[PDB]
Amino acid sequence: MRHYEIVFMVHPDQSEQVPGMIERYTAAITGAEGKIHRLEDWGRRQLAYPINKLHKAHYVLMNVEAPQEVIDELETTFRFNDAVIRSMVMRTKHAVTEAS
Amino acid sequence: EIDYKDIATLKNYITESGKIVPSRITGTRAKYQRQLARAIKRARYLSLLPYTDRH
Amino acid sequence: SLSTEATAKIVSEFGRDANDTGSTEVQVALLTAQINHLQGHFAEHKKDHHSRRGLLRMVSQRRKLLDYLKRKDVARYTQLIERLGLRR
Amino acid sequence: AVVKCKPTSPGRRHVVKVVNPELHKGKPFAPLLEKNSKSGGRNNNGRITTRHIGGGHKQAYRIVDFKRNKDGIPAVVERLEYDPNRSANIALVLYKDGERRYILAPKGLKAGDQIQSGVDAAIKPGNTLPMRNIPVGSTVHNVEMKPGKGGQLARSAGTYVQIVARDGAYVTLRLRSGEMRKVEADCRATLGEVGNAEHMLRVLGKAGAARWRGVRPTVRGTAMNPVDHPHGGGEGRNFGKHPVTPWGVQTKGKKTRSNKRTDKFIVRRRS
Amino acid sequence: IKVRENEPFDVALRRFKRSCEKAGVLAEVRRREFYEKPTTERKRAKASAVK
RNA sequence: AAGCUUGAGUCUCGUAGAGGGGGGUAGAAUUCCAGGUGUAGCGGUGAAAUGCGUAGAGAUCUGGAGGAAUACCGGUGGCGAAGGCGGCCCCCUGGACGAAGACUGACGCUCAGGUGCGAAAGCGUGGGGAGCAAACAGGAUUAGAUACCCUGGUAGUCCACGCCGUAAACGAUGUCGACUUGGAGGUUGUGCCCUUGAGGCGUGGCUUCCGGAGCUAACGCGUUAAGUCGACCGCCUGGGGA
RNA sequence: GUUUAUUAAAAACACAGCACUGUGCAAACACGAAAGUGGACGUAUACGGUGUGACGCCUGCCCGGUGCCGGAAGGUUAAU
Repeated sequence: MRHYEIVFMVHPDQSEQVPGMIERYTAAITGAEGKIHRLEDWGRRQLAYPINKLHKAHYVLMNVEAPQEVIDELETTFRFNDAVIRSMVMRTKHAVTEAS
Repeated sequence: EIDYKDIATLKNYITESGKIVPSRITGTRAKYQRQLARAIKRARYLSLLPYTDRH
Repeated sequence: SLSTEATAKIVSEFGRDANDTGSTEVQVALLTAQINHLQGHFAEHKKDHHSRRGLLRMVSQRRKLLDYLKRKDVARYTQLIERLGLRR
Repeated sequence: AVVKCKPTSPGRRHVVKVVNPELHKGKPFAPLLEKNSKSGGRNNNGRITTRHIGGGHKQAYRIVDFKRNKDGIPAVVERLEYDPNRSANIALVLYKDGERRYILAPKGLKAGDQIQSGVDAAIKPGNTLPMRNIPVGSTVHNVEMKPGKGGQLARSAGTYVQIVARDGAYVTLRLRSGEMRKVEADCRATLGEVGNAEHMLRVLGKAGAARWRGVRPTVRGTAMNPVDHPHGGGEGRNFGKHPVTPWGVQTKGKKTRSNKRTDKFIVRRRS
Repeated sequence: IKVRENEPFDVALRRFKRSCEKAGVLAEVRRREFYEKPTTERKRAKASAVK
């Protein structure tokens, strides 16, 4: 398996739907043989380039150790509600587990 | 180094107009200047910096 | 190069007769175990324009070991070309 | 696949066919078969209404279930078959209840693989999941121009059609005709693609090879007498007029669309 | 640090010294090795300050 | 015939970049789609038309969409056999390079024929047309202007691809082997350092630019040789005409 | 292949191929006092039409006339 940060911007107004979306996404990724290292979301976060016409985002991170055979098939889970774009999996650049 | 997407660092290597500063005004070796340019270009694809300050 | 979990499955098969496993019988069996990997590879995305150059590098490496073995021992040669997917 | 014939014996030289070994050829499922009677290019009012028609070799019709009456039923694709009636070919659907229907042959040509129906179905190809549940950017085929009206719009061979945009309780798609069209999104479509796509590469090669296909030769308007077509023969190389159909319509540039009922569904033309 | 002003602005401020075309990027490229070989006559750096 | 381990190939370990392959994807400007704010200009030349234009052209803006090329970085840069290849992400994937040991035990080098590979333009089967534009039109400049300017515009460029083998395919260096003199500079392995360094020094690969011997008529080549010297395969012996 | 049954048997017509074009589906188009049909149990690689004539070389100019495509300011102008 390989390490992936899997961090997506999310529309800033979805900040209280995020806990249910990340439940729905994590409920597919453990059967896909992924191990969770760090699972985070911020809110009140900003951009310098607009996405969905906004300079504002929530940010959601699902940093995992996962099979390389399912990392584009991951899109089938993002299309399972189709409310989020660009998973940005980011293969092996940095890693933190829980907080360390 | 230590998670490259640090916009406070990347803003120290660009002009007021957002242009990449030439290696001679930072004393930077070309080995690092090309990787710093890659980091600044990637930061546009992270939405942390505009592609031009004009937009 | 081939992994220690895979080389050990081939050396026990092409190195039965003698304790020293240095024969080109083993060297071409270990090569076929890596040509199997670069031949597939192809599918997914069977079409190619450069990676098959590494396959035609293995063609020479295969042809050389067979010429060397045919010069070495006619019995160990004729027995080997019947135990692999060689010459159609 | 596509094949040319060898120039051995006179007349074979130019003949090009479409061929496919991945698709079956034989007799149709008899409960979905009828002979489908000819009109002869004539109607109940005793006159010709069609041209280039008559004769041909023996042919029946394979009944495709374009207008559907129920939802929710699990199925499997039992056959992938050739169909002389359509360029898109045909596939046999077997529902768990012991019921069979025909559909247009999907681009993947795969048999013995399950498909689900209704709004509970997974967001997967070939499922009977209507456009209100599907992501924008998906491929649909036989897109159902108006809901409940069944399979029409973009159903001939090589079609896929992609959903381009959302417009509230509607979705908009793009056509190879240069048209971009809005639909009421309760439309089912085939949630996938259709096969063949090689049918424009065919070359008939012979002057008789349309005759066994129910086609009859049709004389040029300026070669027949002036009493039957507004052209009318001369006098060598005469013409001296603006070119028209046998019924006076100018053959080029002159437009004939006159519907004016549903313009609000058409977003762009000649795109 | 030539322009640096954002928001309100007056007069020209286009014509500056140092960086872009001489001192010490762009122009003079026909001199080639004059950009490296003269060392301490044309190059201050050396580390310990601003690389 | 038989050794020998040095050539060669195999192996232990890994990295940067436009090397290759399959998919996912985005914006400026532009055009189309659908519309507003507003009025004689637009655009451009030494000077000016045509054209778009009051029927609202240009300017400006909201919503949507297409396609090429992927600005800056970008050049004392990388990767590569040549042509070349850049844009962001993922999966697959070729080739290079080094130290202490391991393995075969001359297994190697080159190579008539043989099998392979285009920057472009073109053609062929089928698509596609925003940007640009041969051809051709309109208007100018002028002796004329078959050119530049300027209003348009087909083929082509793009793509699924196929054929060809085209060129300044010119960084003019066929492929292998080996000996020799210094410096300024960068990168990548690999091994060290009495590391008071904000680093230093050995030793391989790549590698820019000067420079000593020697060779050439001369430029210069200059340890990555045009010096020195073995192995293999092609080419040369006036031009016009070819 | 087709033909003027008894003066023409063909280079004409048809025809593989081609361009240009109409047609978004209750298609365009055709029949016709108008329904209901035919197009089609087809749906843009589907259907209509014109001419030229398979295959290889290919295929320029003139928008004045007339028609078609498109455009709406200004003027002529009927019923009312």
